Amino acid sequence: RYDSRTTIFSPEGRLYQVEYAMEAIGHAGTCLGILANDGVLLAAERRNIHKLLDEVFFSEKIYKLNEDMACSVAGITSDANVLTNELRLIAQRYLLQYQEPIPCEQLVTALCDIKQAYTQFGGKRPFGVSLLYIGWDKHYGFQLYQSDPSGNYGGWKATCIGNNSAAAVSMLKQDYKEGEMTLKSALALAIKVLNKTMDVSKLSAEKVEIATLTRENGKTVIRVLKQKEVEQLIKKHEEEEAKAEREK
Amino acid sequence: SAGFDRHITIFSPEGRLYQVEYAFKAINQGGLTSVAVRGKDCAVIVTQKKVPDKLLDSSTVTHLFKITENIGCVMTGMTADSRSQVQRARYEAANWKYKYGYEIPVDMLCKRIADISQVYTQNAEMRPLGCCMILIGIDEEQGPQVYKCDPAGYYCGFKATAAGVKQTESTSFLEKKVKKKFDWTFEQTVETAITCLSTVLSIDFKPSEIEVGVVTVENPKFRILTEAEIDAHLVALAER
Amino acid sequence: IGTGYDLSASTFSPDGRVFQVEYAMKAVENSSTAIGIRCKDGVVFGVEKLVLSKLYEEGSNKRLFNVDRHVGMAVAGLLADARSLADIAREEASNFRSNFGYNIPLKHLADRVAMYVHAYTLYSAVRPFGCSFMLGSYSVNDGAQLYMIDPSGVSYGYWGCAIGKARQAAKTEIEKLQMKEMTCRDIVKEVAKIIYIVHDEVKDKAFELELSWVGELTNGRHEIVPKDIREEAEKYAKESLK
Amino acid sequence: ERGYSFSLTTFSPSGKLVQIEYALAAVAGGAPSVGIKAANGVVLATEKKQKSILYDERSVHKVEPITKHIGLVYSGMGPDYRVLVHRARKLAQQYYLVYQEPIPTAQLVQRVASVMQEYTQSGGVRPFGVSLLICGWNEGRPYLFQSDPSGAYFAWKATAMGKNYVNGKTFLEKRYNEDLELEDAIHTAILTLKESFEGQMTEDNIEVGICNEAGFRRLTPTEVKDYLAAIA
Amino acid sequence: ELMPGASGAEVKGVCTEAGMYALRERRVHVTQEDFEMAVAKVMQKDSEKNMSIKKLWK
Amino acid sequence: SKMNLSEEVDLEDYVARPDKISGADINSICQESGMLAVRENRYIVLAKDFEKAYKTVIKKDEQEHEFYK
Repeated sequence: RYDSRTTIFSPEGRLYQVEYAMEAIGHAGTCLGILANDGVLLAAERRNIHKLLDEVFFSEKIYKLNEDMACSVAGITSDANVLTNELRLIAQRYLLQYQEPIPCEQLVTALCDIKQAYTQFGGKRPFGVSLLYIGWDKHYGFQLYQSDPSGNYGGWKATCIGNNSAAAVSMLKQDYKEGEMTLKSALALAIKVLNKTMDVSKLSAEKVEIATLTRENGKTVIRVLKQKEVEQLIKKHEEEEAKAEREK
Repeated sequence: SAGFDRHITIFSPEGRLYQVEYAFKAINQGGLTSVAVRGKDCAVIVTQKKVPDKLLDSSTVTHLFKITENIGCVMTGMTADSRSQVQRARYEAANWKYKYGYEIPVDMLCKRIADISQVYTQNAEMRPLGCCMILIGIDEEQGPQVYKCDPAGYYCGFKATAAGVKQTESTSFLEKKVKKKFDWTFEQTVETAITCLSTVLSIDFKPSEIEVGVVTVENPKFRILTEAEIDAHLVALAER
Repeated sequence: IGTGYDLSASTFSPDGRVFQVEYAMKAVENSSTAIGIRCKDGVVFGVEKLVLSKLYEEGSNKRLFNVDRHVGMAVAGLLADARSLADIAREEASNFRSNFGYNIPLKHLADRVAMYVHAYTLYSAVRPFGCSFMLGSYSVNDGAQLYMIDPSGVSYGYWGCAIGKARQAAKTEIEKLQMKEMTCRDIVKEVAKIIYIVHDEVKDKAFELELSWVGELTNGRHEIVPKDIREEAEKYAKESLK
Repeated sequence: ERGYSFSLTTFSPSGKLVQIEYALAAVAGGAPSVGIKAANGVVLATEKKQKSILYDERSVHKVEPITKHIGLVYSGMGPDYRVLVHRARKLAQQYYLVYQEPIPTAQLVQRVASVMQEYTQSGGVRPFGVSLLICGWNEGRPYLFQSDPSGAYFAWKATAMGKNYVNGKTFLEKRYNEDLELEDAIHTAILTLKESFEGQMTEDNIEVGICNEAGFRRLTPTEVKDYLAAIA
Repeated sequence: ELMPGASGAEVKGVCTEAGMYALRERRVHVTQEDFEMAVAKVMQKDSEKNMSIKKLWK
Repeated sequence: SKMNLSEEVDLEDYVARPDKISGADINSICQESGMLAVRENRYIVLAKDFEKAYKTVIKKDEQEHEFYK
């Protein structure tokens, strides 16, 4: 059949290796990002915390790339690390060449060009990694982009990739009020999405990984939600859910 | 299950590299057998000699070689692979002498040649040189060393080792000898090695079918046991 | 039968043997028979060259090369492989002369060429040299040596050996010949008669006999047997074969 | 599913590369090894059991130091572990040369994981059949990491891979506590070795190494024998 | 809530196993703990024991 | 139980040895013990033939090349 090296074309025109790289992301941890009026956030699931992981870390799924850049990863760990290192490399190369933080579109296109080159030629397996870039620029303010192992990308305001990503994005689009969400509403929506999309009746703060990017006073600050902060957020959501169910 | 034994670089299910074990069997394919024994201050290697006809020059059919002036070597398996391996070992030893200014220890030489073999077994561009290796020598503050290298890149130190078709039986006999916890003087080391070969082959060999090489602290030079000395040793053993 | 493992020279077999090398062995065994004998003060060579058609000139496909001024070259197997091997051996000898400043010992030359032919055995993108060749030389301060190197890459020293379809027969016929004493004069006749008996006339006829030697009789220089010595050797072969 | 278990550059239609999983299976068949992170330091242990006591146990070591404060232990192939040791030493020395500062264990783990994954990039080269355990102490904190043939690297409070790794992990999670002390950490590691050791660990049958504020040091056979006598 | 993604047959099996936990102690009533252990027993499934395999994906 | 008396052999220690052996292997160990006792013509098993039977049954011979571990 036509399931050999990626540089092959099915008679119907499909790139089967690229398609398998697509469908492989469904095995990765669920991560989503939402665009709010005055902030952006990345919510990711810690699928593997058994009992004895040191948690010596800043974020596993979320990776900071530049003083204005942050992204979440979903795919094979090796390709994840390679893509993140290349992201840092290209961002700093743009900063050196132009003395300006790299735009989100430009960096995303650079990474996607690399990924396409990894499926265009050479007999090399495509990067089985899908990304969710978060950042700010003077060109378009706050932007969210969802990458793709095929080398495609798209500008989104709400997107979930990983396991159960289809249902998560479906309910998210069913429950997204564009242009009228602050950071708090976006955080609550992300918590509700993670509740509905993960296989736990009461998800813990350990399984949740949230990082928020916000531009304030001339500079953009990227911070991951501390343990106390994320615990307070999830408890606020569970009391909101309790209020909703008792009212019903 | 099977079908993964075609390429050296292919991992089979349950993580088994077949081609490496196939090379290990190619080692026994040589049809010969060798043993090495180490004493308190001596290390003796002795290998069997098969001569199909007097037509061969017996002086050039040696199976044990000299890596450096004080490091000896003996091998079994595919003889062309063995000669390539000793050429590589000599290259490595002299290059080490150049770069670091002192003679290559046996452990480091075995480590480097095993690294070479591992690199060969890691990429599918080579046949992994299916011949075993045994080195002997003397190092200060440590004494004699006996070191064995295999196509897999695995190297280890041996108080006494073996190679060839009779690997298992020779190792069992050497186990039986070593568990008695005896000092192993030079003459008795040579005697134990010769008895190991004779019992594992059950031939009671004539003295002309064996070559022996020893290294001692008083004679660090890798001396190949000439015909007169092997005759003395093994006839004395027969009478003793 | 080894199917699935003999398609490349870098793949072993369950028995632990590279079948490409054994197939090169078989190719050599299915070729013409060449013998060589090392006398007291030199070595001599003999080849059973089959003239496949009378149209070929005498001396066509010269199978007795001369690697160096003092080094003989007797081959068997594939003539193209043999010529390539002779060329690389000549290059090796020339490099040894250029770097070390003196004639290459036969044992060292045999070691280097065996290393090369082995290097052509353990790859997958190349194929082992399907020819077995002989090496002979005579040095006043070293002596006379003879070496047989086969596609396996092994280089053993033989008193006097043969390669070809008449391997075993020439082994038996050369065993009864006592070898160590005489010089080239009393060994060329023997080589001629051995080659003339091992050759089969009923099948695979029309062969011609060619000899070469190196020694102090030619000042340690490898060259073809002179015409007079060649014809007297042929006459001895005819009278001995009766 | 068979046609996709033969190359490292082809995705299986359902999941991912199968050769990586096969290398991991090779890792799982190696000699058992455990590593435990105590409050003040880290300890890692492995068994050196091999037949034919003719073998010189002092000749090779399964526990080697990368620098003055980093040690590593494998579970799988020997020669691949040796190559990994050489590569890790080279990376650590390069980092030292450029930064003039001892290499933090996290950066070493990232670099060595990249090195292992670079052997998974293309076909014709096989992934290392070795999983590493990295122990280190810096910034007043003991670190323990595991490096994988796939290039994935993750931290570990206390783990045990190799042969019988599942039972070792169950024992460790039933025994390990965050407030553990270094000596009790070594005791727990030795017991984890013991429960599946099959043959009454001697002073040389097992090899252990410790790391703390005073750097990484492989324990001498005398201290191993003393700890074994204390555990009994 | 303790049975995420459990088919109806598994729910019936949970009821049956809680009843059996009651039976083993020779009682007739069923307590919440019985249902909890029944859920644990019925929905018990083999996970990926090797953490290294499980950590292939991010 | 149906076996003859074992003359005070460390059955509890034999149990205590950590070995991944099934009940079929234990039955085999006892069966081998009986065979050895018959072969050497003594009806009362002791530690020698029981131990030989134990080694025979649970041999678990590997010989695996060292580079694997």
